[PDB]
Amino acid sequence: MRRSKAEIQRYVENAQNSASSPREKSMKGFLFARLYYEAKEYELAKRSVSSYISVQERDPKAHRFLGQLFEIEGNVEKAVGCYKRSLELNPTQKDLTLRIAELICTLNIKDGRAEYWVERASKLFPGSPEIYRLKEQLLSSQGEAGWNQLFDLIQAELFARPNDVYVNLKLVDLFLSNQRLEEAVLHCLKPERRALRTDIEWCSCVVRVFKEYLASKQGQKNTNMRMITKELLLAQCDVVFLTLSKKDVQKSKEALERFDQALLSVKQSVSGTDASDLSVTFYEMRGHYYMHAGTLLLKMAQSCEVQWKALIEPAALCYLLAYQVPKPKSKPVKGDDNGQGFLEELAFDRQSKSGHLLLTLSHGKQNFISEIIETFANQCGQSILLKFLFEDNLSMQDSFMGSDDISYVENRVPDLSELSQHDNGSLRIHNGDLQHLTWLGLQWHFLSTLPPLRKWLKQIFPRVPQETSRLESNIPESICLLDLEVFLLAVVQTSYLQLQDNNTTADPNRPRCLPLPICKQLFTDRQRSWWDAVYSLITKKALPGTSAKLRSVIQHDLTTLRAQEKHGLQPAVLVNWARGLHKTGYSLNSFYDQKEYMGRCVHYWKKLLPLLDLVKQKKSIPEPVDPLFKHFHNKDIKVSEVKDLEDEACIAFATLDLVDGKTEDAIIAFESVKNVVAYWNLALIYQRKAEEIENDCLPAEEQEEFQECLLKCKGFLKMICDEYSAYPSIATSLPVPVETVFEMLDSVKQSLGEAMDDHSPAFMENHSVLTTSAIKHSTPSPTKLTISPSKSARFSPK
Amino acid sequence: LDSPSFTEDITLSAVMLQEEDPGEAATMSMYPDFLKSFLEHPSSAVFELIEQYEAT
Amino acid sequence: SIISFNEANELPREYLEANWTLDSVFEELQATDKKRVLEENREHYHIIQKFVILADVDGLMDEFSEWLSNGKNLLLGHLLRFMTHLLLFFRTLGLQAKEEVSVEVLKTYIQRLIN
Repeated sequence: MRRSKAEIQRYVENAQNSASSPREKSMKGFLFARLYYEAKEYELAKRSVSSYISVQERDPKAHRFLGQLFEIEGNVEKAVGCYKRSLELNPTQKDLTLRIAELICTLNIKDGRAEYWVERASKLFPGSPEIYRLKEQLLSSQGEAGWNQLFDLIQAELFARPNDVYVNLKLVDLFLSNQRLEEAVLHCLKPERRALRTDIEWCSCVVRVFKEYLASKQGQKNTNMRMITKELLLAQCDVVFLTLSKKDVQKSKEALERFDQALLSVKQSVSGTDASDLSVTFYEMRGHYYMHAGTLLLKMAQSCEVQWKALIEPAALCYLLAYQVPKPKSKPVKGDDNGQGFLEELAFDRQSKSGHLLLTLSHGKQNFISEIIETFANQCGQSILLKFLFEDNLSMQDSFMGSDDISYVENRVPDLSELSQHDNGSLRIHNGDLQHLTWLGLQWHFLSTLPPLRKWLKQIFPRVPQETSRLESNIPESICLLDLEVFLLAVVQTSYLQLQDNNTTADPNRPRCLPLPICKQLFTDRQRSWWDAVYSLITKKALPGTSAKLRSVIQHDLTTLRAQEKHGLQPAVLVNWARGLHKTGYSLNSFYDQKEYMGRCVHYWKKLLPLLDLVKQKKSIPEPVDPLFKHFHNKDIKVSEVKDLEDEACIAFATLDLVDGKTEDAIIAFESVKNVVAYWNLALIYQRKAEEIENDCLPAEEQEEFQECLLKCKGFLKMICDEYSAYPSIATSLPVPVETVFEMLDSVKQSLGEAMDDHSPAFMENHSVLTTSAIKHSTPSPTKLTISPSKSARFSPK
Repeated sequence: LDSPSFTEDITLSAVMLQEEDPGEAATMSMYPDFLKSFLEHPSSAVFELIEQYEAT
Repeated sequence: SIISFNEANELPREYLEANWTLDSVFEELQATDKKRVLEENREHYHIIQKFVILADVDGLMDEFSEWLSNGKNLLLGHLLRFMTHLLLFFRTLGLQAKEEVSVEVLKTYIQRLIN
C-alpha cells in the first residue's frame, strides 16, 4: 500500500508535535525524506533531508540521498556536489565515484573534472564496460590526439576482453574513419573473431567491410580477393541464420535476397572443374542457402503468412537440395588445420539438420521424397519457390535460385546410421550448446530411437569419468558422464511433453519439431544456467572470479540429478532415466560399461520404489516451487501401472546381479518375477550355461548338466511362445523380435535331438521350500583391500 | 581394545630427541599428513580440510 | 540511528570522524617507531596474514614471486608446503591466482620433495 501524501503529512506533524526540541524534529528529517520520496513528493523530501543535514552534517547517507533527489530533478551539478560530499565523508562508496563520472560526462564532456573522475573510477573498477564507454566519450571529443589514445584504449580492452562485440565494432569503425580499409579487413579475418559469428551486428559489419573492400579493388586479380569473397559468403550465411532466429520474416527475406545476389555474383567465377577453396566454399554455401530457404518457408508458415500445407513440399525440396550437397573432400594438408576443418564441420551441421527435417516433414510417408522431386524439381517448381520467397522482387535471371540447376536431384531418403555420423560432426560447431543437444535428442525421440548421448557427451567432455563411486557427494568436481546423460534425457523428455501439450490444437501438417533458428527455447533458464555452469567449469572457460558462483549453482541441482534427499523429481522422470540407462547399458559390449549403467539404473529404481509406495497409498508427491524438471500431470504414474514398474525394477536388480557374475542370485530373482522379460533372461542364462559346458569331450556328469540346461532353456522359451499365443500385445514388451525367440527355440530343439520330445518332467512341482528372508541387495560399503587370490573371474565377454 | 594417551607420546618425543634436528623432522612428518587430509576431503568440504591442517 | 543524542558528552572528533580502511591499519603498522613490530612485519607468515586480511591475492602472488627469485634454497620446507596448500585452497575456491607463480611454487616444492 503506498501511503498517501495526507497520511505521511499527518505522521510527520504528529512526529514533530511530540518532539521536545528543534534538534529532535530535525533528527527525524531523514525518515520523513524517505517517506516523501516513496510518495514521489521530491520537494518535501529535499526540505526534510536538508533539515536533517543541518543537524547531522557528517552523515554520508543523507548527502547521498539529497544527491539522488537532485539527480531526479535533472539538477546534475547539485547532485554531483551532494555526491562528492557523501564520498568525502565515506570513501568506501566506490559506486558513487562511477556515478559522479557518468553525471559529469553527461553534463559536459569538455569539463577537465571529467578526466579526473573517469581515471579515479578506472582505478576502482579495472576493465568496467561503463568506464570504457566514458573513456571513449572523452577521447572521441579530443580529435587526433584523442584518436591515438582511443586506439590504445581499444587495444587494451580487446586484450582484456577479446570477445566483446561492441569494442570490436568500434575498432573497425575507427579503421574506416581513417580510410585504413586493409586493416579493417585484416581485423575481420582474425581467427579469434569466429566466436563473434553469433552476433548480428558483428556479422553485418564484416559483410559491409568486405563488400566495400571488394568494390574498392574491382579489376585487380589478387589471391586476397578470392579469400575475402570466401569469407563474405560465410558472413552472409551467418547474417541469414541470425536474422532467421532474432528478426521477423521480412528482414529474413531481405537477408536471404542479399545472400542470393552474393551467390549469383560468385557463380560466374566458379567453373565446375576448379577444386579451388572458393569453389568448395561456394558449393557448401549453396547447400546452406537451400537449408535457410526451407527454414524461411517454415518461418512464414509459423507467422501465419501462409498455410503449413502449401509450404511443406517446397520446404522439403529445399532441405533435399541442402542434404545432397557433397561434403568437402579433405586433403589432409599437413600444417594448417584451422580453415578446411571448419567447412567440413559446416557440411556435417547442414546434413544433420536437413536430414532430420526431411524425416520430420515426411511424417513417415514412404514415397514423399519421390512426389516432391516430380512436382518441384523442375523450372516451374523453381519459379513457384522464387515467388514464395521473394514475391515479385527478383526475376529468374537476377536470382541465384532461378539460375541454379535443381533438376539433378536423387531420390535419397536419409539413412539413420549416416545421420548419426553427421550428428557427431555437427556437435563440433555448436560446442555443446544445450538447444542444439535438446533439438537432436528430440529428433531421435520422435523416431522412437534412443539418442546416442554417450557418444556426444564423450566428444564434448573427453576428460569426465563415465561413473563416480561417490553418488552421495554433491561436490561439482565429482560430476560424471552418467549425471550429464540423465540430465539430457530429462531435458529431451520434458521438452517433448511441453511440445505435445502445446500441439493438441495444431494443424496436422505442422512439423512435430521446428528447425533450430525458428524453434522456441526447448529448456528452462534454470536448466540453461546449470548446463552453462557445468560446461564453463569443466572446459575451463569460466570468467575469472565467477567459479565460486558456478560451483554453488552446480552443487544445488546435482542433488536433484542424483536423487538425494528431498530431490523433488516426478516419478515419471526416474522411470525414464532407469529405462534409458537399462537400454543403453544392455546394448554395450563392455563389461565395465554394462556394470556402470546397470548400477546407475538400479540406483534410480531404488529411489523410485518408496514413491511407488506413496502412489499405492494414494498420497500426493511433493512438487518444488521452482523445479529443475517441470512436473507433467498427464504422466503421473497410475496405481494400475505400479505393479508393472515393481516387476521392471526387480528385472533390473536381477540383470545387475547377472552382470556382477552372481548367476544363481539372478536366476532366483528372475524366477520370482514370472514375466516374459524374466523368462527371456532365464533362457539366455541357461543357453550360455550350456555353451560353457559345450567342449568336444564331456564326462557323463557334464553331459547330464548340458541336457538339463537345454531342457530349462526350451521350457522358458516355450512359456514365452505360449504367452505370446494368448496375448500378441506381449511383442511390445519383449526385448527382441518374437522371430528371434522362435529361431532360438528351434536351435535348442535341434541340439536336444528328436529322442526327448515325449518326457516332460513336471517343470515346476519341486521348488516349494524356502520361506521369506528379504534378499538384501547390498552394494559393498568400502572395506579396505584384502587381497585373497583364488577365484579367477569365470565371465569373459564372448 | 583399551587406552592410548600417555605411552605413545613419550615414545615419539624420545625418538625425535635422537634426530639431529627435531624441528625439521617435525615439519617433514607433516608432509604426508597434509596430502592425506587433502585427498580425504571432497572439494565441497574445504573448511573441514583447513580445520584438519590446524589440528595437524 | 538515534535521533536524541545530547551534545553534552563529546568523545574526540578524531575518533568519531575516523575514515577507517584495512590498508590504513597496515600503513600505520609500517609507520610505527617500535623496532620489534617492524621486524615481525617482515616475517613471511605476517605478510601472508596481511594479504589474507586485505583480500589481495595478486599482491600475495607478487611476494611469492619475489621470495622464489631471492633464492629457492633459502625457503624453509614448511613455508613451501604452506604456500603450495594455500594455492590448492585458492584453486578449490575458484580464486584467480597468477598461474605462472603457482606453477613455480609447485615446481620448487616438488624439487624439495625429490631432495
